Amino acid sequence: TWLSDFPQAWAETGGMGLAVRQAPLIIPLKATSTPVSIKQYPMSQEARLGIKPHIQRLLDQGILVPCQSPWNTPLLPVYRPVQDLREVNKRVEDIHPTVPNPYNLLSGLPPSHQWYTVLDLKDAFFCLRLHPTSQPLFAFEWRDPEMGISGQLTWTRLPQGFKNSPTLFDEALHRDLADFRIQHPDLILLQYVDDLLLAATSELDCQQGTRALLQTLGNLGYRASAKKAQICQKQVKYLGYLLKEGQR
DNA sequence: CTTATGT
DNA sequence: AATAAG
Repeated sequence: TWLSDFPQAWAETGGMGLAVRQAPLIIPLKATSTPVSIKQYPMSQEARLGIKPHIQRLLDQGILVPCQSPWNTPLLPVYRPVQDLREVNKRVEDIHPTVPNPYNLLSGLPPSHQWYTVLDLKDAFFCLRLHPTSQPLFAFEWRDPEMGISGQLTWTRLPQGFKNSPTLFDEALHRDLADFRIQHPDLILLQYVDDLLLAATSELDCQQGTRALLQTLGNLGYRASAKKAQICQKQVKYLGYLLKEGQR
C-alpha cells in the first residue's frame, strides 16, 4: 500500500519533518527597527488548559524552547494558540512575494497530463529551521500558574503568522525539488506553498512519479498527509478547484 | 485580545 | 462615526 511503501514520507508514520538540506533561516529587520515587547493579555484558565497540551507537544518536539528576549508578542486563544505577530511583521524587512496566484499556477497544466496526484505537506513551516540569531524575534510569554513557570518561549522553526513564511517556504521547497524536476522532465509539478500537484500522461507514469516524489519528499525531511492525499486519480480537488477532464 | 478595513 | 485576521 502507499502508506506502508513510503513510511518516511507520510506525516502519520514518519515523525515531524525537518528540511535537512535547508540552512537555518536568518530574518533581516528593517533598517530602523528596535525590539517591541507587548504584554500578554491575561488568559482564562479555560483557554490556558485548552492551549497547554499543544505547547507541551511543541516543547517536546523542540519546536518551542525557553528564552529571554527583548521581543514579545501576545498569544491569543482561538482551543489552539494563535500568536499576534503584527508588530513583529511591521519591523521585518519586506521580501518580493514569489508565490504565484492559483489562477496563474494552474495555467501550467496542459491537456496531455490528466492523471493527478495531490499531496498536502503537514506542518510545512515547522520543517524550516530558524537561525538562533532570529529566534528571539518570535518570543511570547507562557505561564503555568500551577507549575510555577512564568517566562518566555520562542520558535526554533518558521512560525505561523509571520508575514514571510509562505514565500520563504515556497522558495525553500523549490530549491529542494529542483533536481526532482530535472530527473522527471515528463512530469508536471505545481507548487503552492504546502499544496502540491503532480500531473502525468498515464496512470503508470503517475504511479511511478508519485513513488519518486514521496521518496524524495521524505528523504528531504518533508511530510505529506496520508489522510488527505489524492493518488493517481483522473479527478482531484486542488487549490479549491475540481480538476476534471482538463477543466477548471 | 487588538487592529485594519460600508450604510 | 460589523467583519476578518494575527
